[PDB]
Amino acid sequence: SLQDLSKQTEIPYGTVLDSAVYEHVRMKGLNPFERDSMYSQMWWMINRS
Amino acid sequence: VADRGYGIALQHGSPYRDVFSQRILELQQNGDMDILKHKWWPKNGQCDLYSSVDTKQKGGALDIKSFAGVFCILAAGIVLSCFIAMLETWWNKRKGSR
Repeated sequence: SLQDLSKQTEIPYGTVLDSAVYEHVRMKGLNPFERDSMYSQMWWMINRS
Repeated sequence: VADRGYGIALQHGSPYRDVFSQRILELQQNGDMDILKHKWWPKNGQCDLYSSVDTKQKGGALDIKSFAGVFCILAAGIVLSCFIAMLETWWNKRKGSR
């Protein structure tokens, strides 16, 4: 499940840079009103450096 | 445990009371407030502050330090045998014999 993938420790994950997926994740993780641990810990991993 | 919150205090009946509230709503709705918060509580974390599960270890072999109590019991046995052997080393003179 994505609840696993966004939180599991072993496997790094990401997508195509600047893509509408990358932006879809950013727009969920840094959302003002959606605030879930899930999309946040997605974006923290994805946005590294 | 939300809905508690911080705010500017003013004297009773101050003519500014509605003016600052009006401006604070505009800042809250323009997004101008969100910038300052991202500035001061950035999520560009130099470390992960939130995953409490340290990643590398999920069980692990025993080691000298976790085992050390048994070595300490053995060392106590050694030292007690030394104390006994030194008492014997003195007393066997009085025994004059094996």
